[PDB]
Amino acid sequence: AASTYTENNILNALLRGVAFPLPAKTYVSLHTGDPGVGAGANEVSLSNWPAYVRREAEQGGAIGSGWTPAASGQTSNVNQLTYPANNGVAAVTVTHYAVFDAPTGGNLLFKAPLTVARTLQVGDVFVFDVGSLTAQ
Amino acid sequence: AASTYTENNILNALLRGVAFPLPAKTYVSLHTGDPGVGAGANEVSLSNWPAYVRREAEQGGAIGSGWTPAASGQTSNVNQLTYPANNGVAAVTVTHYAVFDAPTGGNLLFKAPLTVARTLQVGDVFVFDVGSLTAQ
Amino acid sequence: GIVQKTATEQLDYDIDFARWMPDGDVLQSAGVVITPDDGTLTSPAYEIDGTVVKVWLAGGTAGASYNVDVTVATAAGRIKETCFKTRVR
Amino acid sequence: GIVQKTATEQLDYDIDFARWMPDGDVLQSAGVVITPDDGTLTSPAYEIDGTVVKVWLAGGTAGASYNVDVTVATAAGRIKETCFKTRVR
Amino acid sequence: GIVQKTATEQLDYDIDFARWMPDGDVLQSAGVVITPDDGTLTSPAYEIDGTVVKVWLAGGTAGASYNVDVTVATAAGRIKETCFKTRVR
Amino acid sequence: GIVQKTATEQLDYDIDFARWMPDGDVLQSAGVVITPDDGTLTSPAYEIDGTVVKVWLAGGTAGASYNVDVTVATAAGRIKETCFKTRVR
Repeated sequence: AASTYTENNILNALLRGVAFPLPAKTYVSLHTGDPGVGAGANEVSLSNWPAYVRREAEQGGAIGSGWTPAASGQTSNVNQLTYPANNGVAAVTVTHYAVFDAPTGGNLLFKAPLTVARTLQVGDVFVFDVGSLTAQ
Repeated sequence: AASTYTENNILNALLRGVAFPLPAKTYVSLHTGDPGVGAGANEVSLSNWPAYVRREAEQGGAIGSGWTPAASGQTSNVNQLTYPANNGVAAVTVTHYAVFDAPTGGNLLFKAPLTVARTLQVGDVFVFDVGSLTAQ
Repeated sequence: GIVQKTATEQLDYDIDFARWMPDGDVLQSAGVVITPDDGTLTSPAYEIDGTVVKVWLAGGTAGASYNVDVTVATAAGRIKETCFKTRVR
Repeated sequence: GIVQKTATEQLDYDIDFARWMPDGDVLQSAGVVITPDDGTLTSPAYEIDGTVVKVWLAGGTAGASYNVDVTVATAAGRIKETCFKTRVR
Repeated sequence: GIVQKTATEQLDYDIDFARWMPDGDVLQSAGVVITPDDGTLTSPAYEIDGTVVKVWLAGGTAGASYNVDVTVATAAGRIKETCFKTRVR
Repeated sequence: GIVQKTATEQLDYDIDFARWMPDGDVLQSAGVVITPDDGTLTSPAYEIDGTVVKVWLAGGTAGASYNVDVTVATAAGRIKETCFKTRVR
């Protein structure tokens, strides 16, 4: 349930001593299909959401406001996430969310399934309520 | 099969943006029982094995040579690990090994039980050959 | 392969590899793995002495056919396996 | 691995472990459990002397063949159990 | 024309040229080819010592009969080919 | 007047003329012609030493039995030919 980039880098940092690349900002994103595990996702939903900017977590803070600090692991979204509303075309089915380092591409930190598959109609906001998207 | 230390550090590094510690050197040890998986462990075999010095990984290389470059995970002990011969007194039973940053104390990176429960007789080597201690 | 009998006990059950050793091979590391692995029938430890691997078995269930195989390594690189079946009473 | 006959009498009922003993180990502990859980065929006490477990049987009512199994601990860590059936006359 | 048995292990499996070796010449070169090189049955290493070619075998799974071929040179130039099958358990 | 087996290897393939030699004549010249005119089973060179014609065979493709005949000249003027069939493995 972790990416090949992140698992490679965790192993290198823990064992080799390679300095760990750090995400300057964490971006959460949705994909209609299951993201690969590799760089990029399969697939991002565009041309169906003209307003689908990957909504940044930690809207206010520059760094360290994304998640509660891990105690015995585990984190939670300190900030609510409110995605831009669906613009039109037809209803778009969302099943998987992926954490992204960059607004486009730039590696894929976490790939995890949603507990329930929410399908979005013509005009919906699709907010992440505070307390979801925990990571171990 | 990961300690609280490594989980908190990596979760912080991947999500919050906190800097990630770089262990100077990697040390392997033995444990008669399972490690407590938290900071520290219970317990190292000492005073029954007077020679128990944690054989430093990559005895020749400075850093980055102890463990093979991870590829889609996977790590392996590059340098053969040979332990000092048992001095005497009582035989010691070894099932759990722990990865340690420092020769003593200094956190616990991995805690993984050996696939087979093994004991050390009066005189024995208990070698860790190349390609052992594989971790993803 | 041999046939073995136990009910609730642990014993030595030595297994011999000496006949195979050509010259000066030192049996080291080595691991024993069971197929019906979890719980049930567990090896508390094994000893090495004189190329004779002694694998202790804690004890199986009511009357099931449990088999376990011992894998032994050598600093020469040679590996060898022998699987002996233990019929718990 | 044999059978005993008694009616109400008390007997020594020795068990010898010279056949099984690997090398000079000193027998310790030792214990016996009775299949009739009735409390019939109580075993008063056992004496462990010279690798011979002297397990006494007080005796039991009726004609049911009572079964008692003897478990022994050894210094090296080997534990073995032997079960033999005693028939009360 | 010989058959070998392996399951998952690395094994010695040496071959001698005492009978065939014509007269007082010394072996050089030597090589290993395995038909299912595609399959996990790789050849780890090959060694020569005193007119005996030491060929290690990595091994593979299933019941397929893998083919390993050894080709050896000679000082005078005679080239001898020997092929034998290793049947994996 | 015999048969040879080879696959791709180079062999000495000696031929002895002690049986036929009338009296102490010194063999000279000597030559070999191959039935496959393909150029397959080329013969690199032949050495004439002590009434033994050492004719080498590089080897041939496939499984067709290639035939080569050896012709020899002698000092007295006697010429004899011997043909033997070599089977490529």
